[PDB]
Amino acid sequence: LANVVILATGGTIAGVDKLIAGVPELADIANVRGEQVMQIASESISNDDLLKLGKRVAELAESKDVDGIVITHGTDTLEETAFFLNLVEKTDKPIVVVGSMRPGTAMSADGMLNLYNAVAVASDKQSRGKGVLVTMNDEIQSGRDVSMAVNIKTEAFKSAWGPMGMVVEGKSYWFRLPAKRHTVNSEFDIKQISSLPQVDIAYGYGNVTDTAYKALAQNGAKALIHAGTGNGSVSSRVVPALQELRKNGVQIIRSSHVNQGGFVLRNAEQPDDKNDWVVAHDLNPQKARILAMVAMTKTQDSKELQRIFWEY
Amino acid sequence: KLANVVILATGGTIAGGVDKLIAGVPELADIANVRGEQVMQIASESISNDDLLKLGKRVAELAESKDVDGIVITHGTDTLEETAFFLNLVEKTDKPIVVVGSMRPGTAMSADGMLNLYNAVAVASDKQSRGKGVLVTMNDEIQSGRDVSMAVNIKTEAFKSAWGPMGMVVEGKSYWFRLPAKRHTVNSEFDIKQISSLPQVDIAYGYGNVTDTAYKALAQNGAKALIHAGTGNGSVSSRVVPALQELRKNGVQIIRSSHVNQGGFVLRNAEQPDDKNDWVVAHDLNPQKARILAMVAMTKTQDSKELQRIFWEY
Amino acid sequence: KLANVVILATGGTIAGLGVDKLIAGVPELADIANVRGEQVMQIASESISNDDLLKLGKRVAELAESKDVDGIVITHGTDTLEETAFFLNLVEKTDKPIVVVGSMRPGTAMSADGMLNLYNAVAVASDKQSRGKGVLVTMNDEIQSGRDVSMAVNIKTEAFKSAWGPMGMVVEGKSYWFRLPAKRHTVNSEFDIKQISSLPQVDIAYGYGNVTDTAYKALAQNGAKALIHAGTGNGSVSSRVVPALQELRKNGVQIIRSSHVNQGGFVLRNAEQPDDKNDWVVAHDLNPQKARILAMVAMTKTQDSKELQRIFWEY
Amino acid sequence: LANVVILATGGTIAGVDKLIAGVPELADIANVRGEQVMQIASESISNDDLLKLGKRVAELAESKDVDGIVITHGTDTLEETAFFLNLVEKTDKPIVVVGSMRPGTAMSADGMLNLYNAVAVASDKQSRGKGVLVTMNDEIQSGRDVSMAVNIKTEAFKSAWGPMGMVVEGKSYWFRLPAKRHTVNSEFDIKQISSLPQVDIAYGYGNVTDTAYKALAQNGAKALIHAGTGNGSVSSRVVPALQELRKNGVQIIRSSHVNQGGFVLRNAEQPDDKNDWVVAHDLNPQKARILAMVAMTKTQDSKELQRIFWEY
Ligand SMILES: N[C@H](CCC(=O)O)C(=O)O
Ligand SMILES: N[C@H](CCC(=O)O)C(=O)O
Ligand SMILES: N[C@H](CCC(=O)O)C(=O)O
Ligand SMILES: N[C@H](CCC(=O)O)C(=O)O
Repeated sequence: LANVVILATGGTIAGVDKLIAGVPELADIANVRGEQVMQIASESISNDDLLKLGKRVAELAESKDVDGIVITHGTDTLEETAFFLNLVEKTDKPIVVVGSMRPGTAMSADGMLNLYNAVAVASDKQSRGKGVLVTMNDEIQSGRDVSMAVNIKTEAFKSAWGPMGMVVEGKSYWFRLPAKRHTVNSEFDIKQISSLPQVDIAYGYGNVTDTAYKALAQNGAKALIHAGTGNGSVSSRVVPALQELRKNGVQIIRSSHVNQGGFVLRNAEQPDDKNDWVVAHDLNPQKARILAMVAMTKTQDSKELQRIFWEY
Repeated sequence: KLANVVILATGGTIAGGVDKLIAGVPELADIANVRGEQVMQIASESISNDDLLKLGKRVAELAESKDVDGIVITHGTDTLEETAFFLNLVEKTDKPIVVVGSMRPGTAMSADGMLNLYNAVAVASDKQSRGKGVLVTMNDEIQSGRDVSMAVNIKTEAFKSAWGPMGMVVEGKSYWFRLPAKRHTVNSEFDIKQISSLPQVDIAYGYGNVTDTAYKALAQNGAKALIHAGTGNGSVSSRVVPALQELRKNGVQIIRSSHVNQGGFVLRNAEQPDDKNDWVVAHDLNPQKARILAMVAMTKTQDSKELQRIFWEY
Repeated sequence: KLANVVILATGGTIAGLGVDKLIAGVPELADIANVRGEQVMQIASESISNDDLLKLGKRVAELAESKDVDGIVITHGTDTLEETAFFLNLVEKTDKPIVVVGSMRPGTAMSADGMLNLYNAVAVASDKQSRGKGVLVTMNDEIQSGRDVSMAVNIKTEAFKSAWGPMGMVVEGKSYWFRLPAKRHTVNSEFDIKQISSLPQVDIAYGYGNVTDTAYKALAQNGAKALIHAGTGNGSVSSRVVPALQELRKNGVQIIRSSHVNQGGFVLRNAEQPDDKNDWVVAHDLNPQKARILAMVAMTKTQDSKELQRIFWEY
Repeated sequence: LANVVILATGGTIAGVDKLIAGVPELADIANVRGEQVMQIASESISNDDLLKLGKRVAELAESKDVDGIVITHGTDTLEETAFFLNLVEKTDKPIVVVGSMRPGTAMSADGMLNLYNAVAVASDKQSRGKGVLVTMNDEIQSGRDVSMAVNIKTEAFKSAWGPMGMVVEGKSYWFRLPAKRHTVNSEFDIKQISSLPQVDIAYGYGNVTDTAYKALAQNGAKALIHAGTGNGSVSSRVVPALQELRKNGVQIIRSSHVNQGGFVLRNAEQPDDKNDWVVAHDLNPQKARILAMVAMTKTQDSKELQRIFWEY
């Protein structure tokens, strides 16, 4: 039986010793122990909190008493945390992040079976080397590109590229493998990362002005994620500010709020080569912010950052 | 005999000269009597509130003409969904209004704009379109202009609703499967005739480690309402809540939307105490649609309870 | 003052148990309705008969005619829930709410879906916004039309989908509507369970590579009055099958072209087959099992293929 | 430039030299020649057509001067041909199957760009080793589990497990890899198959009887795909007939007409171990028919068939 550690951080899914005893079936599939890393509403997570989790995961992944890791998380920023760990945890021990749409007290609460599934997946040989996984709604989803896409409903977490597998009666069924760099094959490592650069997001829409972009740069943004309309499109009213910001050294990364499929193509809506800007590829704005913040611990070259947005 | 449809051109990839747009689809003559006006020529990502008003006012003039049976607007994809929702709210006409764009220019291999334009004119000329509110006719679908959104990049199936298409248009014929449930057009309390300016409304994104910086800056630079594009069920970071309380007391409306746009909606009092803070939830409306509804609504009211009702009815 | 809701139990994984145990399992039902139960049958829905549908339809009609009933819930196996819901949508001439509900997991399983699905079914059945909307299905916090919801995803609780989207959602017992039905149903239907004592025999044959006329001929030989063709693509028919279907039509068997292309679009008349020349019918957007229900009900009234096609275009 | 061969089989997309003439941009990206292998409406395809195509593909894959192959195909059984090839073609040269939803004479016809993208993917080194691919609507879809899911519209082809990539301006962007056995790692080879076993499909629905199942076996079926309700469920009126056919040597494979996601679970709805039946896992009835025909060229052991249905 695999040794699995549950790291509790908070969220609608939640005292971690109670949490575990509340699912006695876990003892059947793994030797489980729990730790409370933090106790937060995930919409209120800070970069300090994400680093603390990254570090504690890394200490446990190096432990020989540890075969797999489950992180219980609020839904709101689950996808951010999952992508972060996918970039910085250089381990091929399974890492699973899991949450719930309903509290354990509610009628037909989803957390119990989610937590069982997460433990089952974290204890499975098939999970090794696959990168960070999310196990809600009987699905095995990639930590890279899974997002909270539907509110209220238990099927909240979706990817444009589909689920990789399913978990049913504690067994894993795989249909797809990841194509993007992660974990063991990442050039980033939480062991060398003690801090993260400031990165912020501004939204594009009808009649948008340069105000948010300038303010976020004035208050410390080292990169801005542009959550554009369409294919990362930028208002003629905002282009001149982004050019001035890039000249002051702020990276300009074009994402979009067009999140169900496709990607943002370099040089299509804007002259990225000429302006020395970066396209976020298929990554939504929150995900683009996590990859930018991790990438900028290593490089400030816009051409290297574009390679990173195309490989991870 | 044939319906009189006017095509109002605003720009976009579908035109990437209204007379050549129309010459480029000879078959339009089989299905309608068509004429074109260039209202403007823009990239829709650059659209302004003055452009919306100008368009809205032109549409209303044509809707009031006995020589106009239906109206097609050709438009860039990027903010098409915003224009369509705006018109659905302010045009008090049962006459069809159809908004249409394309994902490829007319010169591209397998360009989508010719059939999209034929289908928009067919829908604008069809009796079944009357009273339905504003429609968008891309990818053979009849989508509601209220809740269709550009949800897929690059592909021709770019426009999707959480509540499904209402119908399809094939070989110029409309096939209906659903009807609108929300207030629109003829049953709207809003009227472009009585709107001479729109209040400034801005949007700020919610994410891990977000600060109150954009919220304050946008308010300092004139926003009368802020659309919070929150994580999850419109959730607000405990770091930002005090700023949004101070802004609401300063008179700025706080509307909780989300970046969780494929289905569900934001529930009042669930993630934040809205009643206690005098905030509004945007229900199912994504941030850019919540901005349009806030802007139109605040031409008539600043009562947060009336705003909430309006977000539950439109 | 609470609404009177009756639960008609028929079996399924939601009861994996008497109706009295289903009601006892959700003690919060007492807060939103005066609930009563009746065990109509205890079956696996994959095993349902036409006699079971008729029986359930007549129980629904008597309860809908009762001044002491405000709404009706049917608990049902998932497998043919979509078939029961569409059948009731065609033959029940009541504006009273009729809700069909099931579960993917039994009540003793971890994170079982049944309790909340049954709470929400009763909530919707009790709500005045549900009146006049036709038969509803309330799973996964959704209000789905009984006309065109189908079991589309195995295992997961989001099993039930419509090509035309959910019509609303049910959250904390409250109903939130975003679309209305367009097609004819219930109070504006030309069909009535009160005038139906038997259902014509209707069967389904599948289209695929190398398919032959075998299944079509055997089903007609063993009494089918109509064959639903589950075609490839736009209800396409193999050149190896067309001759047999011409002969079956010539001999009185209606030929209805549906498809196994079930996530969107519909089957277009005269596009893949000359339906006018052949006197055949297209099933529009209806999947094969739904088309069989509509065909069955329609042929209680007409054997005229142009009336059948009008029906497939209006319901 | 890669040498790509286009094999025309018919369909709405379409003689092959006018097909190629129709897309003059093709010469820019590969050296293309056509052959007309057949001219059929794909709804009327036979087992002999599949074998003739599969053999012609295998000869071209062996040739030194062929870098990749495109098949132009009617949409109706495109998903059956694509899967068949994925199972029997032992090459890691790209094979791409492509059709169109509208004829080339129609307003906004999809066939020109679909044919361009197919040739582009067929000429890309990224396509080697990936299995058979389908390239419509700008997507790279797996031949294994892509299915005609939407009528009329150009987004007709979908997979429960999502697109593996996209093709844009002739360039391939990958996000997922296949997990199931295909082409070079398949235990099947078209070189050894002279004719396929007869396999038929019967539909499950309310008030279904054993008639179709009986008539198909009486007329030569060696396996029956049951297109069940739900999780491959079987009516109590049908089970006895299927026990009797299994006893007389006919394989019984439980598929479903629940085709948007999930799969059919062994022993859940029916006692497959006791009955010596097989479940089709996630494969839809027409795909499970292809796999049953191929598997049965090799084995008649139901435990080996179940293994095959779990690995392919
Ligand atoms: N406050 C939200 C609760 C959402 C959830 O976990 O369902 C969080 O921790 O993200
Ligand atoms: N610049 C974009 C082009 C997008 C399009 O129309 O496809 C616009 O006008 O919205
Ligand atoms: N035997 C199946 C059980 C499936 C379920 O209800 O989830 C039926 O009754 O339809
Ligand atoms: N009869 C169909 C035509 C449909 C199409 O290819 O779009 C075929 O050859 O499969």
